[PDB]
Amino acid sequence: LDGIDKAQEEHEKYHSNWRAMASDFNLPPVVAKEIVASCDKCQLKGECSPGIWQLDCTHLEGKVILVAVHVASGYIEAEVIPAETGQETAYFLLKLAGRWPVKTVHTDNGSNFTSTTVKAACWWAGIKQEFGIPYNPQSQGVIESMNKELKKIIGQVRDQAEHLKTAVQMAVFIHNFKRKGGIGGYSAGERIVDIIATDIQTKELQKQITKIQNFRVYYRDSRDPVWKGPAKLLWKGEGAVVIQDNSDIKVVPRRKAKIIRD
Amino acid sequence: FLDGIDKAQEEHEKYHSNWRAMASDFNLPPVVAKEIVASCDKCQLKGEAMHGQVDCSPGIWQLDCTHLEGKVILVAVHVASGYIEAEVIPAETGQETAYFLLKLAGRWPVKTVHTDNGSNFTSTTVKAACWWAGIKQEFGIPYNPQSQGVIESMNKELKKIIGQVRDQAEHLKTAVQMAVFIHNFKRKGGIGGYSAGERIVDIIATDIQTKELQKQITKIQNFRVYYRDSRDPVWKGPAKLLWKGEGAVVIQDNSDIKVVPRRKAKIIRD
Amino acid sequence: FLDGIDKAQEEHEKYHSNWRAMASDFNLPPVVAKEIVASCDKCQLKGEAMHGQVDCSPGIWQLDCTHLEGKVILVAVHVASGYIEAEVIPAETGQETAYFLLKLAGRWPVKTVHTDNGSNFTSTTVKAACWWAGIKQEFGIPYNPQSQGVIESMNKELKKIIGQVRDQAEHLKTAVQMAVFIHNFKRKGGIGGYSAGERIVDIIATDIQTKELQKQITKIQNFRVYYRDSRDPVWKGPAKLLWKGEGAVVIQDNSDIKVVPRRKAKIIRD
Amino acid sequence: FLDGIDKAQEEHEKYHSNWRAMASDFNLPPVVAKEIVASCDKCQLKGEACSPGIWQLDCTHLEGKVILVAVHVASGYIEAEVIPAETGQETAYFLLKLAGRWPVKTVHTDNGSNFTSTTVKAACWWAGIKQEFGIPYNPQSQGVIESMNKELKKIIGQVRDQAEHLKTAVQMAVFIHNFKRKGGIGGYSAGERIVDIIATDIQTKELQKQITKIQNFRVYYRDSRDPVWKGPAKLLWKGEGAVVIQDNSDIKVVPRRKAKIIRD
Amino acid sequence: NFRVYYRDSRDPVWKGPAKLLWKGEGAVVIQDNSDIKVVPRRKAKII
Amino acid sequence: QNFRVYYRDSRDPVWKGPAKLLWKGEGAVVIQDNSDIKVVPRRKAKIIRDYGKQMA
Amino acid sequence: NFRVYYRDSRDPVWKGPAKLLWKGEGAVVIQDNSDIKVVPRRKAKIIRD
Amino acid sequence: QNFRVYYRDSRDPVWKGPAKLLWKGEGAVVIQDNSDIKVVPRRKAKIIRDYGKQMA
DNA sequence: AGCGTGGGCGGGAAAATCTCTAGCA
DNA sequence: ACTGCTAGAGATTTTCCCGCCCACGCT
DNA sequence: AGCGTGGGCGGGAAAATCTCTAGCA
DNA sequence: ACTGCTAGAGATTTTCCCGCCCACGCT
Ligand SMILES: C[C@@H]1CCO[C@H]2Cn3cc(C(=O)NCc4ccc(F)cc4F)c(=O)c(O)c3C(=O)N12
Ligand SMILES: C[C@@H]1CCO[C@H]2Cn3cc(C(=O)NCc4ccc(F)cc4F)c(=O)c(O)c3C(=O)N12
Ligand SMILES: [Mg+2]
Ligand SMILES: [Mg+2]
Ligand SMILES: [Mg+2]
Ligand SMILES: [Mg+2]
Repeated sequence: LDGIDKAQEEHEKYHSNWRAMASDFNLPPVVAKEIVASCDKCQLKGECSPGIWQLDCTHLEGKVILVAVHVASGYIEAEVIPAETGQETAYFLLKLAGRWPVKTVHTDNGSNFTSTTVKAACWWAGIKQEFGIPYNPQSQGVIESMNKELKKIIGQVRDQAEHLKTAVQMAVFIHNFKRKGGIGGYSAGERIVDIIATDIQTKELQKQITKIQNFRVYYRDSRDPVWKGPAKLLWKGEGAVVIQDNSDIKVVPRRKAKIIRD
Repeated sequence: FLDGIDKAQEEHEKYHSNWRAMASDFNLPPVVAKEIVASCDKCQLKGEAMHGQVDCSPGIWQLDCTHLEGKVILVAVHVASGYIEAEVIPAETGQETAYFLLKLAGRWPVKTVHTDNGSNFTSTTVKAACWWAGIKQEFGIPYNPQSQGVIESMNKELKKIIGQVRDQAEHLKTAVQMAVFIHNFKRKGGIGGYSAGERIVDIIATDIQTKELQKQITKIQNFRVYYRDSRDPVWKGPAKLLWKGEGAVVIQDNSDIKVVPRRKAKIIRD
Repeated sequence: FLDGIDKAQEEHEKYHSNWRAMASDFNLPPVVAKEIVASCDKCQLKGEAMHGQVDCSPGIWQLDCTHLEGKVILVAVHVASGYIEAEVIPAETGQETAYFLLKLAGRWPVKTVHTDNGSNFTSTTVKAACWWAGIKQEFGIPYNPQSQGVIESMNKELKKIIGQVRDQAEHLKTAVQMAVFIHNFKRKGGIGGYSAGERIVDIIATDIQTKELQKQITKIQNFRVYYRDSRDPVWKGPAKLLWKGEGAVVIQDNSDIKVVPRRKAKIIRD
Repeated sequence: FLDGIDKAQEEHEKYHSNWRAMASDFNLPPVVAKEIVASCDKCQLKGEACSPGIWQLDCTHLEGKVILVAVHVASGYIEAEVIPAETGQETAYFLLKLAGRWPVKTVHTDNGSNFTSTTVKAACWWAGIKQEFGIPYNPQSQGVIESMNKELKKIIGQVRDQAEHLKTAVQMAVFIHNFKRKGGIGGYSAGERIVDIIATDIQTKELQKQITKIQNFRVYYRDSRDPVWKGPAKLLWKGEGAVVIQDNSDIKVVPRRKAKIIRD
Repeated sequence: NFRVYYRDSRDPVWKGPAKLLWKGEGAVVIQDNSDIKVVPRRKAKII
Repeated sequence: QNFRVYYRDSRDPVWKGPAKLLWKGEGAVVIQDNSDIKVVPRRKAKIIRDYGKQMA
Repeated sequence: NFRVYYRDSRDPVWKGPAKLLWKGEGAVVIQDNSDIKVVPRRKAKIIRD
Repeated sequence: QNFRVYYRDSRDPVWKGPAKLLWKGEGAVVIQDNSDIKVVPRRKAKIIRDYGKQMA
């Protein structure tokens, strides 16, 4: 656990973030997040939030296909809708919220997507919504070309099924799996689970550190009763707790430490 | 054998006696009493007391149709995690269930289905669809609802939740969607405190991240183990080492996932 | 009141979350989590898990009607022994049940009956007959077959044995009499290898031996214990000595069956 | 304990008290009491041919209605049954009732038309019942059967105003004779003596049941101050350090290490 | 003074709250508003 | 006046014993398993004598 | 080489005997006379011989 | 090589763990609780990585 | 150095208990 | 004021026995 | 004899597990 | 060739904490 000092030179020189110094120096993640928090130059904004989802419409063969996009992984699905009304979109958005943790819905302000039903369902859900604004404008053409590629997949597999929506399900299955490539030749699942798992990791470390920042450490040093503190606890160790008073990383014995309860 | 043994024979003929009664009244060893209870074929007992094991591999997915308010509800559950989806069906016909399964496989890494012998799950349409998607179809013991007990308990659970949240929404499918969302994200506890959404993420992510890791390891690592086992002095091998122990290593010789102590083994570089 | 606590309140209003859910998502102590689970009166749960106690005193007798092949069979069982008597009834009418009960009391020391709330066991003829014989009546929870289930288990046993010996006799009630005879005398095991016929001998014989020995020994033995309790130097008494212990006697002072040590006690001759 | 044997033997010599008295008084095992009551000369009474299943059977037709009355004569218990028609099937049914509740071993009846059908023979063959016809086991209680039936008729004469139907009053009356006719040496009602006789019968037949397996067995024995293996003696009581046996006629105790038990 | 909720037997729903009157080790008698009913401990719950 | 009492305790449907009886009344029974002096209600009691007591 | 008897599904009566074909940890396939059937272990019982 | 496996054995109604994995194929997985080599088939396996490892 | 006996040991029978389940409408 | 319970099947633990054989007493 | 710390203890909160049950038609 | 199981409630054990106080370490 002696990597605490050589993580600091790494984020000073190369400024690699908390994951690299967490995995390399084999540390607890909180000390990596606090060293990259000590970066006076490098920092990352949030809203990043990987719950980004794009909505898009089409009306193919006189039948409505509503297309959702996980923008963070490039995952896309779509569903067949009989009539263009707000209740159908409320049902579909509750479907997406039920399976995946949707928090960001980018769409337009069209008549087919602006009823009060989806507003009531979104108040029941609690989702930040976007209307015409790209979170970042790179994938805006990627969404369009991906929908065109899905129409090409429909043009392939309409002989693979009799009904429309059966071929639609076959096509979204195929784009979930049979379209590969990237750095690993991966399926869409093998990227979307890597997208969603690190989100759970980051929010779990966030909620882990929410409780500790209320708490304080009053500690004394070795060979002296100088009761210093209140330091911030980072990693409560088995014999050596990890704290910091002002800027010094401190491994301190538990007998030499003392914990304020709130 | 004795005259008391033949009288026990007559007593089992007339009354279907217990083994302990015949062993008492004629001073019999218990084995012949057990044989005479086993003798008369009208004296047949109530079977065994041990439940079977429902298979927990991540590639399996349970489905069942259930009924509520006169409507048929299709529920599917990942067996390893209890990630649940449920929906209303128009009619209990196999084509709509095949569409349901195609949605399931299109959204999830589904390899094996495991349902009962209901009428909806026995069409030719689900056979054509599972052959189209390459699904391992499997059915249960023909009238035992125990092998489906995970998804039957989850049918209990979601209907209990529907009992809580039927009031907020008007129609059935609305509150059904609300309920399945509530269970798949908000219901916390169980294995690691998580809801089943985080649990199935853990399952498939660790599945891929471990199997590609061992696939990368086994193409680099290759060591061949001879071994002289116990009760013999021959040095049998070579074997593929699965993992090196500290006092006993684990190998596979030809088919057996076995453990040999390191003093009884011999690891060759190639 | 933290902001996330009222947010957890709105969360349970929308979803009825777990206590562990609000404990995780808002860093809450579990007491307020259990409070907010207890808050929503639509969030009401499956209740408590412990089984009650069916009485085991020799004066009580279970009775119920059961039904088989369109015929109503009245079965009574002694609780502490499992001695069984059963008959075909003409019709499910309380006068015939009173006749069966009077046969039961005329053949057996029956003090208290214990049935469900069936129609036959609620007629005024049964109450007149049990007041004539001086029987204490008692009925159970109006929809719980559990407290009255020790007899239903014997009904299962009885119809299982009827399945064994229905082929021997032509008529139904003939084979029924054969079956109840087989169970009362031939089926051995249970507590000490006994059939129930010698167990009901054993229970009643110990009852009409032990309390008479006790009555003839309490008229002779009469010793009065003044005892100093713990945390108290006062010598309280007198108490009726139940039995002299080796380091702690047992007494009853006013109503309390106390195990008081002999150093803390004082046994006066009278 | 092991020196109470001779002082029980002199009691059975001078006074000839049976095995129950010497068993309970001297706090002995019951098997040495049974062997001492067996070893007497004039204390060897007759066999079984005692019976607790002494059941007299008698029909009557009161008010032109059939009442079959059975008596447990061995301890004076009586019951009865209202019967619609005079046939053998009714008697077979009631005799199977009595055999089902109580261990009916012996039945004493007459050779009348009512009690002598082949269905009764099939029933008692299915139960295994010794049957008598007109013969008393002892002719003492033969008048007691008649006076008990007349006493029950007097009880009916009391309590026919206690009920409306015949068989209801019959059940009330047999209840009353089961309890409301006290007396004897200890004021017992009616069933306390009969459950005493049934409990004692169960105890002595289970002790017979205990000893009937031991008589196959042998125990070759030696003693202290002797490696000689005499015998094979007969085992009385399997002990913890000292075992009670008999070689020829002496009731002895022997250390368990000095024993060798043939298991058949 | 304890709130009680209960499942009435031969039913799947639940009712309550209500007032205990006399607790027993298998079943408790209850006033709901004027409903004096005794209920098993496997089909209820005391707060 | 040593006797055999089979009995159970609350919240457990397994009967235990055989304890020796030490005192009996009408509602409360004092029994003794090995060294405990247990007080058992009458509706939980089982009071017997083995016929195989004649070995002990 | 053992007989088996079985409780049929949704029934209280028992039948048999049948010859074992493949024993499983929850359920066994067997042949009665021409009935190649599988049956759970809680709903059946093998004879020791 | 540092993961955690929940598992159970036959004829037992409870899940156990966490063991550490030692080797995996597809059909059979070997795991290690304290010193054992549990050769658990895939139908009884439960292979995760709990996110409370940040303290461990 | 033969000869004669004993003590625990294991193999096994078997005996007591524990655990667990169908099923009662 | 009331209240699940009970007969059977392996499964497992415990315990005589036996024979025996290796360890130890007699000519 | 004042004064200044220490160690376990108990009282209690609270946290992990046992276990056990309704219920899935 | 196949296979009961899963969420919740006390109940019970177990484990930090704290305060404290009695037991000890210094002016
Ligand atoms: C017409 C009376 C009026 C009152 O209510 C009904 C309904 N009832 C139902 C069952 C029953 O379900 N037995 C199976 C069982 C299931 C579970 C358990 F723990 C115990 C069990 F016995 C009976 O046995 C029974 O006698 C009656 C009855 O008599 N009545
Ligand atoms: C028409 C198909 C054809 C095959 O047979 C029927 C009958 N059946 C019966 C139950 C049932 O008894 N559920 C309660 C339950 C009881 C005990 C248990 F261990 C598990 C449990 F779920 C079902 O759930 C179910 O789905 C069916 C079904 O689908 N079918
Ligand atoms: Mg089903
Ligand atoms: Mg179902
Ligand atoms: Mg009933
Ligand atoms: Mg019933």
